[PDB]
Amino acid sequence: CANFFPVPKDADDYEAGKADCVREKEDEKGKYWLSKPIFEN
Amino acid sequence: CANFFPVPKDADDYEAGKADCVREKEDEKGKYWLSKPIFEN
Amino acid sequence: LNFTPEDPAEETIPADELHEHLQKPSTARTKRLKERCRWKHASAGEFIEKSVTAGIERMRYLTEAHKASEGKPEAIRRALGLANVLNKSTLVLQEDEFIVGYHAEDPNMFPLYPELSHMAVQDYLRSDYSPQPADEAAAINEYWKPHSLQSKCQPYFDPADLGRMYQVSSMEAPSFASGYNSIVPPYETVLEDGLLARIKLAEKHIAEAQADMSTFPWNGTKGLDNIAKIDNWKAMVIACKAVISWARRQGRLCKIVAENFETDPKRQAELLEIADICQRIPAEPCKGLKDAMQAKFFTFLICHAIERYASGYAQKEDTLLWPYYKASVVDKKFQPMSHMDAVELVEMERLKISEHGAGKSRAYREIFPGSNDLFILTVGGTNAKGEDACNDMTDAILEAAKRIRTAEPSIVFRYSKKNREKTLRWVFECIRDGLGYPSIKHDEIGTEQMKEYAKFSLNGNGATDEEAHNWVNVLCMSPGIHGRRKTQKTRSEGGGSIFPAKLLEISLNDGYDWSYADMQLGPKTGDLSSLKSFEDVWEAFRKQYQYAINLCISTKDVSRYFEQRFLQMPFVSAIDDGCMELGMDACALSEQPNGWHNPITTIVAANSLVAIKKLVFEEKKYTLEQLSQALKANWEGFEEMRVDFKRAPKWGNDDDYADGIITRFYEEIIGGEMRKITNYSGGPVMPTGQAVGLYMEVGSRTGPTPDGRFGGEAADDGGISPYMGTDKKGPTAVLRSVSKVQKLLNQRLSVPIMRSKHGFEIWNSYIKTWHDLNIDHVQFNVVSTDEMRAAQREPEKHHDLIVRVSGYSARFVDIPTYGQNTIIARQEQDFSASDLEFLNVEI
Amino acid sequence: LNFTPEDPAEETIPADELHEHLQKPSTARTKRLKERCRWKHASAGEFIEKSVTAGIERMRYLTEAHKASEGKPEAIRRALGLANVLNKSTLVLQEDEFIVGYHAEDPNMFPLYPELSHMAVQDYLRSDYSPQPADEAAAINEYWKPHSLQSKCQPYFDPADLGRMYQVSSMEAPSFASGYNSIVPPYETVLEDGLLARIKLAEKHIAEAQADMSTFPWNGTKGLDNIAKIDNWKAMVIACKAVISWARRQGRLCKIVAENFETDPKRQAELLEIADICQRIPAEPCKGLKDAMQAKFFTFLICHAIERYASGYAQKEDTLLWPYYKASVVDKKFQPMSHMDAVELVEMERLKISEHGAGKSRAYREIFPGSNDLFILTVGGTNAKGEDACNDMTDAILEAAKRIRTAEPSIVFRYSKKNREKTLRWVFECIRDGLGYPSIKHDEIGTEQMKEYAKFSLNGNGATDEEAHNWVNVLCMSPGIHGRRKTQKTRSEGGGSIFPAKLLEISLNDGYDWSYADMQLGPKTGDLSSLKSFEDVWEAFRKQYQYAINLCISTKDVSRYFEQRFLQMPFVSAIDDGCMELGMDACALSEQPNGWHNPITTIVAANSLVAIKKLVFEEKKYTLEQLSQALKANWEGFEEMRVDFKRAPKWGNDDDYADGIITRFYEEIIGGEMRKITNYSGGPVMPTGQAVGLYMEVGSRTGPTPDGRFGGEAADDGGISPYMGTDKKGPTAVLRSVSKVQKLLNQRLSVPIMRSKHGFEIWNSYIKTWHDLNIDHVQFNVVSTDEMRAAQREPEKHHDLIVRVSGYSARFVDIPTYGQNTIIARQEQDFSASDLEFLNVEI
Ligand SMILES: [Cl-]
Ligand SMILES: [Cl-]
Repeated sequence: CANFFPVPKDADDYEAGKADCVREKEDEKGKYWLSKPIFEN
Repeated sequence: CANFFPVPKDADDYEAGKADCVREKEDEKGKYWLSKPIFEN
Repeated sequence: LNFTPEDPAEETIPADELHEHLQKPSTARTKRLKERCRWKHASAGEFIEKSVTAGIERMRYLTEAHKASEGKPEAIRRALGLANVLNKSTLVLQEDEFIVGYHAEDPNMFPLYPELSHMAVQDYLRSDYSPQPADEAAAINEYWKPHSLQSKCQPYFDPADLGRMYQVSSMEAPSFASGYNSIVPPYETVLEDGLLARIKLAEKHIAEAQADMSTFPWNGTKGLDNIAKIDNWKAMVIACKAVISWARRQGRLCKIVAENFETDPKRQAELLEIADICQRIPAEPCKGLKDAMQAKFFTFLICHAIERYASGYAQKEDTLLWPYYKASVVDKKFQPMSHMDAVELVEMERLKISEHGAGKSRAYREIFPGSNDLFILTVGGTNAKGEDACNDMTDAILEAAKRIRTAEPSIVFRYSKKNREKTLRWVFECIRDGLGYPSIKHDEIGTEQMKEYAKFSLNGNGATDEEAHNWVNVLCMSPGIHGRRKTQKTRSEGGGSIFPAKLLEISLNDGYDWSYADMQLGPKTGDLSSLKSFEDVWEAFRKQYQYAINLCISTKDVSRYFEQRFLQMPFVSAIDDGCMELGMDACALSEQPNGWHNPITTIVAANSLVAIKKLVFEEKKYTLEQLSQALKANWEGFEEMRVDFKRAPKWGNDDDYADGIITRFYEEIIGGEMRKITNYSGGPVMPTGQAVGLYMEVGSRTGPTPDGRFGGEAADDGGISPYMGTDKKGPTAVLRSVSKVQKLLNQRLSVPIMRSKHGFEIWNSYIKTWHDLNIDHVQFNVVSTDEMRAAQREPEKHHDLIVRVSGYSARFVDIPTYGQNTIIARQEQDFSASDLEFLNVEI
Repeated sequence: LNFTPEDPAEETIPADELHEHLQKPSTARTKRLKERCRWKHASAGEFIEKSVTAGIERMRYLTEAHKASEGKPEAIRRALGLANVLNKSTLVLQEDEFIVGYHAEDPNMFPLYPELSHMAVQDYLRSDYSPQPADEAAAINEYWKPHSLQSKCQPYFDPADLGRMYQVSSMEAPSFASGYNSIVPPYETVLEDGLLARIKLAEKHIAEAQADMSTFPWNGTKGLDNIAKIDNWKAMVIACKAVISWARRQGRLCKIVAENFETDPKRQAELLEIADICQRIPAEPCKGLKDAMQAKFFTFLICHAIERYASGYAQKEDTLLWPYYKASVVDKKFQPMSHMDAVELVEMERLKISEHGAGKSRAYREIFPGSNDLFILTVGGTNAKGEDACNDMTDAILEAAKRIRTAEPSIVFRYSKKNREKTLRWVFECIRDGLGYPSIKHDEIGTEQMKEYAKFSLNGNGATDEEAHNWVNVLCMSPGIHGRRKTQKTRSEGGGSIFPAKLLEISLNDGYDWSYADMQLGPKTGDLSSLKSFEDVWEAFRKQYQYAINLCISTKDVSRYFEQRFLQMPFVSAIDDGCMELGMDACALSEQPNGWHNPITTIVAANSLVAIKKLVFEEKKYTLEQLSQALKANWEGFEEMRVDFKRAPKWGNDDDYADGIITRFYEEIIGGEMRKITNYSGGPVMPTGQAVGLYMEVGSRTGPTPDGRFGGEAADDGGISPYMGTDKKGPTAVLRSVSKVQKLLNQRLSVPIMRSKHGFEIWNSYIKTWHDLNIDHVQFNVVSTDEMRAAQREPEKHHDLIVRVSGYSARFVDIPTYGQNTIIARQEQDFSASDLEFLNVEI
């Protein structure tokens, strides 16, 4: 479920090799998404 | 040269198993003594 | 004359399940959102939802930043702490959400606060909800221990005294020990100016301060003042820049999901709208209602959860959001909406709050069973010119409450006779549905209390006469200025409780609490034999009260001392015009004093003293030894004695002998000795006649009293409300009793007359009379006993039944059986023809 | 009339080795102690003794304590830091020593200070004297870096400005960057009261403060003031308790060695006496001279080495030790001694100081070649009633100096006409032996400067008219109050240098220093073409001076800001009556202002301006471009031009055109613009006409000037002393020149007339005249050129030859050849019959 999304170079939080790890999850309540900042593994 | 001297129980700095390691040394200038606090090796 | 339901559909609906057919979500989306709502409320020391547990990301990133920020100014370290948390935190986006954002790495979680109370975090570590990994969290809590607010305040108090406060019997535990807190966020600054503007202001101030320090000739007696200012302004910039980036990273998540995950083209376009909102807001000024609601929620997250924990939801929401409601709904200049669109939006807000997991301690989850946290917003009231403040945004707020039917957030309505009828009807709709809110506060009374406190301003910049109208409930009971400036920033300023009933009990035992703590709770004021006259028991209680109240206020001021020095809040400081102008921390600058403290179970100790003076010292029927023996026996023997003490003249019976003592008891001891204390803000500490659910716990913490109570029999109905089953002259007499105190009212109304078409007129007539009697507060309970009993038998069929407990509302089925039976037992009051004439009704 | 040596034994002693037969130790013990003295002086960036290197125990134990004291109040953390150092430090006892104690783990070592300057410790890490193990020390320096005083002051200054100060050309580097410091320890409190008494005082104050905080009713606007006080008093207790334990553990070492190691029964009994002294002192009040001398040394170690580095030895030793000299020698009440016993004791003190390894930076070892550190004590002067303060303790101090002949410590004698002749003769004995000390300060001038500063006291508790007589030299040049209170606690208050010669040089190059730093040293005040009139070069220098002096004082006040907040000195605070009474830190409380700063090479820039006005703007002989070309060519060409600029009217020639400009230059720019600045203590910053050896270095750091100087030709003889080889009207004319400045004098006297029986009368006559001319300072050099030349050829035969360099004395053979030739080149002045009439002599 781990999907890497490179942070745009014009973003306020942009750093070298930085990316958003967006993972889709779903429990008994409903579906949601989690975005965690990661640096090129 | 390492000589252990147990710190008296009435001393301000007295702690359990505390002692003064008094060693005599002498260089080209003259003789002197060094007192280092040690805790039962 | 006939009490038929105004809606003919309710004629066939069984009375034991009336409130299961009242909810009516404006859209299908909010209907889904309530069904799948991630509730965070708890009961019997256990969360209702199974997935609720503590997070660790905040603890981790705050610890990392603190280690790395060693040596730097504390204000900047705190800004870097917030920055690191915001930058590295996992962000959450759920389905059907329009108002987005969260304060933890997981939507089922809640962050913790090791920088506040070591004990609080320790208790979660020893629970089923400990942050994971448990070992890392334990390492984090140990690292923060010497840096915690708790560890910094404790050395300046006798450990014996702190132990007495930690018992929570005569005194509430200090806020530095519990971590409990409140705040009134300057939302107005964020929405109007945006964060980029605040950064530019701070940066300009820094350049001016630096220019001054390099200005010839140098003056060491003045020039060094720029250091604290530059540090504060630099921290504001760091904090603001982090929030903007954090909000925009939240928006980027919406864009990503809409482009890579979401399959519904409707939702995709919606997520793109939300992405554009998060991108501009709160960096730029709000232009529409959607922007405003998102800014307000973002700001709420920082001020109440992320930067620091702060219980509450204090705000003047209608007045605050109105310019953006107007731009969107009325003028349709930006983000064109209908009134129903605004109703849906507020519905979604109530749900986000319902999903807001509070990282509060366990001890403050027991006093409020069946609830998540105390979220109280304020609407209505008057503007600067004393004119009506009610508008269509007010109605939208109230309609959304009635529709979605969530126990939280609760609402406070400031009632003035200037208030238009159309809004008042919406207020009635929520009450007639038994929501327990909006509770009603006296507008003029609160406004005057803002003017009084304004006089004690240290910098002479208290609230003006116009600004005094801009007040809200800080939490459950106390008023406080809202706006861009002079707002309360900490619970250290105002809040906390003291219990005269406990002070009186130990006054008859040489300061020793035998009933609860089984220890020395107060000073050795003397034994029973030393006490030879009634003047001695009046001075015995005095010294007990003086000693107790002194600790209550000193501990808050000491906390305030270290809060501004090590727990700086650069974000809150950045959105305050005062702090931004003077380059000071929110906790340091205190322009508008608001030092309150809550005397709970005051009437209980008041009535008891009357029975003591007459039966022991005047008539000499019983000695103090026999009375003490009767108490320590919990009225096992002395039954004729117990009914005799209850028979003694009480409060609210128009008894000259009784009322003459209580009056002298409130103005001299309870309020007099308490006014003598000056707090951090240079203002006096004035009492608050109210009870924030403490009476249920404290009542079980207080022993038997000479008012007729047994051991643990809880309690006083409210902070000034009459004892249960003592009001025997009708609901109008209850109005007569409360109005006597001039130097919180719980009431239960009958369901049939309220669900009828004549309901509003009768209710409105009561409110108008209530306002004329100068009563400060009043809340209403509209629910039949049969429905509550049916909820006890078949809880799975009564999930939407909401009742009013104390200062908050909760789902009846999420309340323990012991707690349920307490609320049920209260008698439903009816209005006679004599009562209607007293209210000056007109049908 | 005949200049034969007063001692017939000197008739046969070769003149090129006279000073090799002058030393005469009072006992065999002190003779051995000088021979085996562990000298700590250095030359050419290298220590003279081979075993001299840095220790690590202080760095280690201070780091350990700091990590463990996290969260605690900084004052207490600093006390715990000192405590950990004292408790765990290896103590040193040497043979023949009576005055015992040391500030490192090894008698050949010196501690370092990572809590001060990161750069300073870094330089030792990159040296042959790095603390061992080098990796641990590197780890320690890295840990302390963000906590260092240097790192806390730097962010509040433009990095460009700091770089200009770090060049040390126009401005001296700030003290937070170098770690350099000075202090005047309240020795009087320790000797009179003892440390146990100070602890009892602090403990009592704490109990009173705690009682106040629990006193009903509480006042948050006042009660929180007790927090800082309690923290300070608690730190005083921790610090004092540590010093007592440290001194008693030192005594235990003496007892152990006397019982297990020492074989000589004489020494054994002596070590037992020392053991008894260290046991009682400084815990108890001093009762005898031996106690006093030991207390003073202990106190010196803490205040100048262990608690913090502080260059200097400021004290009024004769007045300070007199009550204990009297009890021992005169009255023989306790520790009965002869006068010679006191002489031997002071001899031993001078030797302990000679063995005191200073953990000062390398940069401050170059400015004073051949020296360990600047140790300057003060004797003589007047008491509170203006009467003579000289006594037999004064003479004992002076005799011990003459006997033992150590370059350190140097002595300052406050001269008044009230001073008895017997003491003055002892002063002459040290001078006639060419020691270079005692230097002579004007008693009344210094006393008046204490009265003036007293007016600016922030708490209105400056030195009284009686207390103004109680002053000493802080370091080399400046006066300062001594006693139990109001003493200077930091160099941040007063000290530092500025160099007008460099300011003028860059004034003719648009603020660019081309000669030394090769960079922009000052503001772009304008080029040579913009400067069209003499009024423009006067304003160009003004802006250069204003900008420079502003940085000099602001950096000290900023340092002061963080010194009291993170570098608290609880021990110094404990022995100060002011700090103990008010519960404040030594750096925080500043009752007696003393803001000085040193204008060095002032006359050089003064004379240059006269040559500019007349030759360029008045006569138009040369343009500013040609003069600038002549300077940048280092007078390679324009030889007729160079001798013409030197020919221009100079200072000290009674020239109306010249003196009229210098007068306006000193009162308006140098002293005027500088007085405009107010420092931390609320007093003005007033100049000090002196030169603390900087002229030798700065002279090599300043380029060619229109006064006739070539590039690097160093320098001004003193701070106000005439240029070398310019005084051509005798020694009396030098007295005429210095006395002109009312809004340091170096002099060389002839050996034969001074070693004769007529020496004292001639010298005394000079001093009496010097005092009447209101000259602030004067020092004398009595040494023949032949002996210095012989010391250059055969250094191993001239070890005891001592000469006066600048503000200190040093062994001639321990001075580099380049430095030696500079001192030798100075012409020996002789007195004519006309000079004797001017001095009003009487033979
Ligand atoms: Cl409240
Ligand atoms: Cl000085």
